[PDB]
Amino acid sequence: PRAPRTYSKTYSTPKRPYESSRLDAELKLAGEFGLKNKKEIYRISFQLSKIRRAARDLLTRDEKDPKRLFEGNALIRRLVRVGVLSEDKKKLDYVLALKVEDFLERRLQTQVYKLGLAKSVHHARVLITQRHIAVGKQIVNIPSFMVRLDSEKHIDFAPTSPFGGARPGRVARRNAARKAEASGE
Amino acid sequence: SVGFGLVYNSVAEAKKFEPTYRLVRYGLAEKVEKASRQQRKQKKNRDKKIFGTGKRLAKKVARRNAD
Amino acid sequence: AKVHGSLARAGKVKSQTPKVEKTEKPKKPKGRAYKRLLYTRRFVNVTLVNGKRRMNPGPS
Amino acid sequence: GKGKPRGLNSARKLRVHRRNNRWAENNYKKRLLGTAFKSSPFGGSSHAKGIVLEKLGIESKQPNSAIRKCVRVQLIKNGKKVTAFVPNDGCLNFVDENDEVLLAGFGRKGKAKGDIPGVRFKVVKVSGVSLLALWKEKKEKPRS
RNA sequence: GGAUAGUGGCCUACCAUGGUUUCAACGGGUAACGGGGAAUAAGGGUUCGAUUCCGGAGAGGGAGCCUGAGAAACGGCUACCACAUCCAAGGAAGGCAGCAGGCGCGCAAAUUACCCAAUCCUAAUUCAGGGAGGUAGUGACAAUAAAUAACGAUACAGGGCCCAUUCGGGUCUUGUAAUUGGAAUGAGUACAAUGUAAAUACCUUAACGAGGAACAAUUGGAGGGCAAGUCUGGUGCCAGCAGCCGCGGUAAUUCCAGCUCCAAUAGCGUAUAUUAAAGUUGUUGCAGUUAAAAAGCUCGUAGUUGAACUUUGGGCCCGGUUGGCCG
RNA sequence: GGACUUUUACUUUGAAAAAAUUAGAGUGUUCAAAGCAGGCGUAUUGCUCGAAUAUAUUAGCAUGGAAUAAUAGAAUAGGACG
RNA sequence: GCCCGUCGCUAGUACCGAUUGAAUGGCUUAGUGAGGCCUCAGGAUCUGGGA
Ligand SMILES: [Mg+2]
Ligand SMILES: [Mg+2]
Ligand SMILES: [Mg+2]
Ligand SMILES: [Mg+2]
Ligand SMILES: [Mg+2]
Ligand SMILES: [Mg+2]
Ligand SMILES: [Mg+2]
Ligand SMILES: [Mg+2]
Ligand SMILES: [Mg+2]
Ligand SMILES: [Mg+2]
Ligand SMILES: [Mg+2]
Ligand SMILES: [Mg+2]
Ligand SMILES: [Mg+2]
Ligand SMILES: [Mg+2]
Ligand SMILES: [Mg+2]
Ligand SMILES: [Mg+2]
Ligand SMILES: [Mg+2]
Ligand SMILES: [Mg+2]
Ligand SMILES: [Mg+2]
Ligand SMILES: [Mg+2]
Ligand SMILES: [Mg+2]
Ligand SMILES: [Mg+2]
Ligand SMILES: [Mg+2]
Ligand SMILES: [Mg+2]
Ligand SMILES: [Mg+2]
Ligand SMILES: [Mg+2]
Ligand SMILES: [Mg+2]
Ligand SMILES: [Mg+2]
Ligand SMILES: [Mg+2]
Ligand SMILES: [Mg+2]
Ligand SMILES: [Mg+2]
Ligand SMILES: [Mg+2]
Ligand SMILES: [Mg+2]
Ligand SMILES: [Mg+2]
Ligand SMILES: [Mg+2]
Ligand SMILES: [Mg+2]
Ligand SMILES: [Mg+2]
Ligand SMILES: [Mg+2]
Repeated sequence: PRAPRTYSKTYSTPKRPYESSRLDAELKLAGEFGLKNKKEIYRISFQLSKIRRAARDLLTRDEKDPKRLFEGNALIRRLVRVGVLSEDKKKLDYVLALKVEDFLERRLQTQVYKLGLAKSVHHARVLITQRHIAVGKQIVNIPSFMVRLDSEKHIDFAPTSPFGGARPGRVARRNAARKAEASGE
Repeated sequence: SVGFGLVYNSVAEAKKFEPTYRLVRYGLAEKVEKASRQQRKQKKNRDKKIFGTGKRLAKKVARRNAD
Repeated sequence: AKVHGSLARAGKVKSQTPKVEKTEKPKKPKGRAYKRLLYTRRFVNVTLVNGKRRMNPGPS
Repeated sequence: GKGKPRGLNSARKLRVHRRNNRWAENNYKKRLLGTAFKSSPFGGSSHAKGIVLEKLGIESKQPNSAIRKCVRVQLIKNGKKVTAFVPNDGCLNFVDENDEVLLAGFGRKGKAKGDIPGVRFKVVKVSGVSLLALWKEKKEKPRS
């Protein structure tokens, strides 16, 4: 006797299992944004998919219909918010266009690399999952953080770890305990 | 770290209005620990088998030890 | 048709292929790093284009 | 317009005809006749566990020549006797009679496999332990 | 009239001959509790719903009833039927479809643990009780996030590019490398505080904690469908594979392995069921000369269906909501 | 308040309408599945936005419409108005 | 070349079938009929017609 704790799934598999061309095109995405799963691509293309459905569905009602204006604006502004949608094409026939890489371009993974600070999509991963870098003073260790435009300015290493100062940390602090122990006393 | 706090108008009104495990955590209340929650139930259940006081049923069994 | 055929030979060819043990090799990176290895194998530096392109050739 | 009444009130007829003709559908008919539950060696269920009566040597169908190694199993919930195939080289050495195997379908919806005539099932586990394991050597057959 | 809390064939007397049905009554089946809902995504549909909420029904099977505002109550009683325990053989006692736990059944499902701290319920009641309920254990049911690595130097090799009368390497890096280089981090271990009813975990965080011998990713597949070899060894229509087509009888692209290679990846195969594909159930939307399919023929009830025609045209006023050109 | 009214189908808007589910708004649970939170300062004595919306059909209700399709009317005048 | 049926082998499935065959479950005639409830009586005892 409780409230059903609700869930739902966040990805979708391709209809055809072995399409050599979709396969190449898929890996290349991972190679480019440092993913580990086709799922990480499956995930997004699914997000993308429904967004389009929302957008299609809205586009069949008449221009300046109440739901359309409310739900339309809401969709667009949220997309802009994370910097997927262009300021100009801010009217949802380009949310209808859109595509996967427009989404990929906003993962913390990708931002933490884009303005240097990593110099490799993979080094970008490792840094993020290893508690370095943050948004505010709030540390973020999830590569798919979807950097929300007005947070892009505040992506630095965190006040902890090295890099953002305040200790080298044990593996160096080990070697520094091997210099004044061997050579000194 | 975000948490919650209260502050009472006196210790008398704290000691009456607070949870009784909280007055424990601090020191202004003894944990008076008891028989296991299920040991206790069995106390109540064993007691149900007896009508009245009890000790009067000791002496009638103090005759049993003859026959 | 026939159902009470010989059984003597059950297990024949597995039990008579000479053993050869696996060879010890560099461990392959797991996760992301493998997808990376594939990307650079498949698409970055490429390899050959004899006629078109191959993936598990031996002696060609 | 051929056939189907196009009237606006002809719903009933149009419904009924469908009910009628669903019966010409193999699966629908099976579903409602409860063919699963009624005939069919398994309950209608996915697997069934039974006991080994005799090890058989079924000669394959042409154009293949072979001896196919099977087991007569007497299902436990049923007494129904069934002949099941024993996948992969050897493996028939893992069974023995009176042993307790666990049978499953052949993924052909009823209907026997390839060149094995009559066998509609395969062994999956003996003595509670899985053929596959025993084959690879990830596991050893129990005491008795 | 009686009975009921009360209407009523509810029951009884008297009287009558009615009630339902191809617009499917009545009977049979249901591996049937109904609903909110669930799964599948062009749409129309198809299939499912024991099961977190609502309703109903039950407490081994039937019936009976006491108490009471409320039960035809079962953690109430009475009887019979079926089970079944204790005994000094005279008798007495029992009802887990509550919580756990055992047997059985089977393809199939967890602890004989803690607490009333929360949620709330009950009583004479702030206090007691609450296997309601919360806490933990067992737990790859499902669902979410996503570690197994990251970066320089060097050894040639390039591909660049300026020059090329010709050595070439030198800058900008593409990277294959059997010596190298210091960095980073939690998996874990663990002072401590936090957490909690008390604990465990999580979040924090001192001390520890990564170089291949790990802290070492799997699960299927590599003839076609279908992404990946015509490598090497083995067998020789045997052993086996093969959803389907097909492979195997001595150079096996298919079996048994080695190497290498693919696909998905903390998950991947398999069996069964269902859904999409299926316009192969066809209202949308099927097919019937010869592929499956027009009753030998006409009549004909139900059923579906069913020609055209009856206030149209013109005139006047009122005030709205978008949009233009100005603001 | 009296006195009377041919029957229907269709369609429009609307009431009455559980929650979770679903669709969907707002909110950076570090992300996310979720959750219904939360956000601001004088962070020494409080300030404040929320907790929408939609779907919810077959039947019953309530209202607008009068095309399409039915029904009924006056022929032995037992017609209609006074 | 194709190809039809009897006849013969192995294996599997369903049918028919003496046994007025068997088993389970649901109703149900007739007979017997527990028990509580209602009711006519009863009156161990125990009071002021009642218990
Ligand atoms: Mg107690
Ligand atoms: Mg008491
Ligand atoms: Mg037929
Ligand atoms: Mg046999
Ligand atoms: Mg049984
Ligand atoms: Mg009457
Ligand atoms: Mg009659
Ligand atoms: Mg019918
Ligand atoms: Mg049932
Ligand atoms: Mg239900
Ligand atoms: Mg149902
Ligand atoms: Mg059931
Ligand atoms: Mg009941
Ligand atoms: Mg029972
Ligand atoms: Mg009976
Ligand atoms: Mg009862
Ligand atoms: Mg009970
Ligand atoms: Mg009860
Ligand atoms: Mg005795
Ligand atoms: Mg129980
Ligand atoms: Mg299970
Ligand atoms: Mg209490
Ligand atoms: Mg008191
Ligand atoms: Mg409990
Ligand atoms: Mg590992
Ligand atoms: Mg290591
Ligand atoms: Mg291929
Ligand atoms: Mg060879
Ligand atoms: Mg070979
Ligand atoms: Mg091979
Ligand atoms: Mg899959
Ligand atoms: Mg239609
Ligand atoms: Mg067809
Ligand atoms: Mg024909
Ligand atoms: Mg004809
Ligand atoms: Mg007409
Ligand atoms: Mg409506
Ligand atoms: Mg709502």
